[PDB]
Amino acid sequence: MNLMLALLTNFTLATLLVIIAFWLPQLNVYSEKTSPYECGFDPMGSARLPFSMKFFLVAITFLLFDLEIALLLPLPWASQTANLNTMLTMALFLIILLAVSLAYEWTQKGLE
Amino acid sequence: PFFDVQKRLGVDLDRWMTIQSAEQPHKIPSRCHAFEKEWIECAHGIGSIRAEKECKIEFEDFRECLLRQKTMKRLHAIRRQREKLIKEGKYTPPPH
Amino acid sequence: NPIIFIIILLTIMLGTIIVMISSHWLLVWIGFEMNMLAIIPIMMKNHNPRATEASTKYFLTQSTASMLLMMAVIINLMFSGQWTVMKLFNPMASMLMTMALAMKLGMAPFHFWVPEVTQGIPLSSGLILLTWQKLAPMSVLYQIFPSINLNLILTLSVLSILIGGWGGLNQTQLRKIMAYSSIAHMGWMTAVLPYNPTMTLLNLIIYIIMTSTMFTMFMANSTTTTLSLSHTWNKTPIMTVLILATLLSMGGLPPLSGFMPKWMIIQEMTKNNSIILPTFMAITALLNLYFYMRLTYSTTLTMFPSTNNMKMKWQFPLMKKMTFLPTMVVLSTMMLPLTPMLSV
Amino acid sequence: VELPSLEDLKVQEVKVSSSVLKAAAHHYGAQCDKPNKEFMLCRWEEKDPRRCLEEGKLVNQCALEFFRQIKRHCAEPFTEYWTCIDYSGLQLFRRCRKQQAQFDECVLDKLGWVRPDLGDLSKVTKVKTDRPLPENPYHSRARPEPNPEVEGDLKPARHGSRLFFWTM
Amino acid sequence: SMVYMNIMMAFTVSLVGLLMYRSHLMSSLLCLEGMMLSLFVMAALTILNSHFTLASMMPIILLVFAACEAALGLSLLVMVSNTYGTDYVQNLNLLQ
Amino acid sequence: VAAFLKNVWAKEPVLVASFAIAGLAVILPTLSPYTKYSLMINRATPYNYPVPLRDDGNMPDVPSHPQDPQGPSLEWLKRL
Amino acid sequence: GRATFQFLPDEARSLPPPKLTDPRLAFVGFLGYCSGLIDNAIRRRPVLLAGLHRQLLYITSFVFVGYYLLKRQDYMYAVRDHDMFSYIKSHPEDFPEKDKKTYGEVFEEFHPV
Amino acid sequence: MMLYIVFILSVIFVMGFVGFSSKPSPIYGGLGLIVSGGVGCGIVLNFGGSFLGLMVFLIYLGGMMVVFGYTTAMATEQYPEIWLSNKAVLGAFVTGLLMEFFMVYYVLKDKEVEVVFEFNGLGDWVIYDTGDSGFFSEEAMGIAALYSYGTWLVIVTGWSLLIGVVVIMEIT
Repeated sequence: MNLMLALLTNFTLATLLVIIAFWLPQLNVYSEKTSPYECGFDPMGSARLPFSMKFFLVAITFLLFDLEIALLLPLPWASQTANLNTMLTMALFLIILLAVSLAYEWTQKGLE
Repeated sequence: PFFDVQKRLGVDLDRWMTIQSAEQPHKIPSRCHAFEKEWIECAHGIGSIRAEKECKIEFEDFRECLLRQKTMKRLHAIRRQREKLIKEGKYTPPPH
Repeated sequence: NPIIFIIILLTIMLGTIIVMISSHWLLVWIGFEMNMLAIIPIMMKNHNPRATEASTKYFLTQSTASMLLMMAVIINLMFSGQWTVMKLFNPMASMLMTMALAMKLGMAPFHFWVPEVTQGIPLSSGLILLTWQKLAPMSVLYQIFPSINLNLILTLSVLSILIGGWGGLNQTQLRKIMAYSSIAHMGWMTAVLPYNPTMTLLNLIIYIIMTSTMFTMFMANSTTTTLSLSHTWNKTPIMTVLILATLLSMGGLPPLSGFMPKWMIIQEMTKNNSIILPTFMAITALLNLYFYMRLTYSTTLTMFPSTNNMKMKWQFPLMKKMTFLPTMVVLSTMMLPLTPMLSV
Repeated sequence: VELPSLEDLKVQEVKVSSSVLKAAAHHYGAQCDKPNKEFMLCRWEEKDPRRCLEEGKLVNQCALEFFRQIKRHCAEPFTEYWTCIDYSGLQLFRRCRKQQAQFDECVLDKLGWVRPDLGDLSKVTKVKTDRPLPENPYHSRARPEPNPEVEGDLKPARHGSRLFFWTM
Repeated sequence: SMVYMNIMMAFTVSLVGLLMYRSHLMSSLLCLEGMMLSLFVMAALTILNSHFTLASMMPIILLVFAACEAALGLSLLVMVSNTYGTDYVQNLNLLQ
Repeated sequence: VAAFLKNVWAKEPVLVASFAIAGLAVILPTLSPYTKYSLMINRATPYNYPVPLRDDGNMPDVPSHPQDPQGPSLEWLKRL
Repeated sequence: GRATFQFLPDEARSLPPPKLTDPRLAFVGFLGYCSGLIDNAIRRRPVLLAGLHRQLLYITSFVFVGYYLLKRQDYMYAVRDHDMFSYIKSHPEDFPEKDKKTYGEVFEEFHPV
Repeated sequence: MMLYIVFILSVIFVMGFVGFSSKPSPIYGGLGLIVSGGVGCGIVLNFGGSFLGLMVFLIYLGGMMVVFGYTTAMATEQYPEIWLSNKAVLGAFVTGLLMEFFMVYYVLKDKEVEVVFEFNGLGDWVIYDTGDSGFFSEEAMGIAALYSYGTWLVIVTGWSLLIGVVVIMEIT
């Protein structure tokens, strides 16, 4: 019954050492000038987070290449099998079905 | 409308993965495999409108094979048959 | 762009075949899943900010209407485990079935799927493609048919024409006037479906024909009812006579062939000692005609062709399969002793 | 349901471990072949393992004598054979492949057995007509009766389409 | 058992008031992807104890569309913020 | 066209190496007789248990003793 | 009702067939004869006796298709009555023989004005 | 350690949804799913099928939950907040929180109360209910994933994804 006590040790040792660094030896009530400083090594950034198109298409493209490796995942389990002409010719289909989805998108990527 | 192309020309588009007792790739059946094969034997040429009120025996046990509804109730009531008499004797059985 | 416009358009009707060619609830899930995937580009083509704010009102309405269907499958997976498309073995499943699928065909509840999409899509050209999505779930209610509660399928259908009727007398935009009376013609066919589920398809094949020929007439310039005035004396006066004939046919008047369904569909609705049910609906589609009269009072009486602009040139659009539509959508009432023995 | 008594239980049970059972295990099944293969027909060909309790003891009683023979004749190479294979992890057969012939130096010769290399565990056999063939299976209750058919003769419409007026 | 009531109570993460409302539409598309795993799990508990041996390929295929579905829906939700910068479901222009 | 397989391999020899491995992979299972032994090995690996049969008239083959010369030829693997 | 997914099955051989000079087949294509005249009238022809090659092949279309359509219409009524008469032939308990009684038995209302 | 380790997981999973089903400011919405996705995988990693549970980390929690957080920066980038620090969040949190206990409260804590709420009891060890054991093939759940019989299945789902890119290769 240790799997599950193989990790709750590892996380309670993890959260131990962070509160004996963030808490305990810390408490900065003295001068501790938390004024307007601490702005990540800069000043006031009156602009918000702007949209960037070339950094959105990288999210979606990965997601559609990520799905059909899970279809491709039980290939070693598809070895010790029955009829295997089917098993070979269907396994080669998905990879080409992944490969064409490159070549259409490959004619327009952009500065990724 | 239900064209049923796959009855004309003999490919199985799906069909295999439809009922609980069809193929079993290395022949490991289900928990109620004995009642599927028995119940489908009932209504084959029957047109299913008289099957709802005639067969009615091979379907009901099969519903009760799968959920174990009254088997769990006959078991649960034995926890109230005894087990108010925890202190009134009859351990039954002694270990082991 | 041109070749990939076919492959998107080809797979729309390939999505709906698997809905019909199936013995398995998993495949009918895939069937009109990918239709909801392959309609979204056709909404877009010219990229106008109403269209993007219309397909997204289209989208999630057909995501949930998808999603409750898979909930209805997994309930009667637990009960007897058969996955053939047949009666659903559980009244808690079939109730969740029919009024989930009532969003894709949209009935009288699940309301504004129909006007809020079809209005203001700059692609008014077609959007005849909203006849497949009326055709896929009707092919699902042909099998599920002997397992319903008989009250819900009528209460969505008695409300259908009573509220699809009233909704459009307050309109000018003739896409909405086509979007309305498209719930009404979904009211006549599912009021009948428990009683002899064929002689439902008779109403549907008529409905594809008469609606498809309405949009092809509209593809000269026509946007609004005031624009429907200014083409009698300008474009072609034979267009005004044609646009009269189909509307008066689609109202159900017995010299034409939109009276072909009702005349036959009451032969089935009574013969089942149900008389107060058709007498309500038959008198209800009467103010479904006051769309069409008061629309025909625009174009066929020379109502103010002003702002002198001459079209001294000919017309070259593609009016494909138009010469044979108002010759089977008007003149067929004598020639159908049995259309309901071919389709049966 | 009805069950047999507390008697027809409590037989002489083989109390050995897992590796010493898997020690010989190969010479075992391929040379008894009368009580056990017929016991499969007593379980597969007819179900309900409450009827079939005789041959459950026929496979067990002969297995009691299989180990009783190997103790008297040759147990000195046997005990060291399942010693090394019990040095665990998956119980491989390629580790003690060297020491396998020192066990089988005389099992082919002293008491005279054979090595069933790969012909075992396949090749479906027959036994003999032993019990009466269990027809009328577990219930096999009723069919029930079907709907009778029509062949008749195909003559056309009686007076034509009979819909409202519609002569022809 | 009670392992099905929880979770059938957890199917009510649709709840339709919070399936399109209120604003920050990303909060509504959230429970559309989170309505899965109330179908992916509720199927997986039923195929697995009752040894069907074949229908357990269906929970694998249940993710593959709903991922591709929601990815499409997330493409358009950039397009509502590409024109504005804020999603804000109380945007409405095309009446009904 | 015979220069095209030498004047793109001076510019991008990256996808050329991919097609060279994409090809000569579909082609070979139609060629060597090592395949269909890949289905012959994979057929005679017993997972389940061999249930027996019954004598009734026939008696085709394979009596009660398994080590008799009774069954088919799967013993070419030990010689392999 | 068996032998599924045919346009018209094999067993429709013993039906008449519906031979020509029937007024429906004259009417099918008469509307097509009207339709080809419309086909000119849409486009500002301005003939109304235009190109005959467009004004022909409408006549050929409807008549061929409408003939090949009507072979199953007469089949479907022929298979309709064929199954009814068999169920009439079996089960005589659902089909009694009524008694023949003349007008010497009935005393009807009698309501004069 | 108890017999009730499955039932004690699922209540967390029910409370995982009520975390993000109300209105938490969509960066703590990620902290409603990853909590529930692991706890939900804690249920599925029983019963035998471990391959089917471990994929829910890789393809759902590994794939979609990055992109769902790779947005909420390029859009919806207003000044963030936390849930429960407002009045509209806490008013809906408690509403199902009682019924998350109240459904448990009388389903079986009474003896049998009375007819309708006692058909399904809590426990006991019949939750798994899989005895007896099996064979050395697989779990199984193991010999289930097939490039055998299903070919019409894969030829759609392969081809349905191939148009998935071409729909998104446009508008954006």
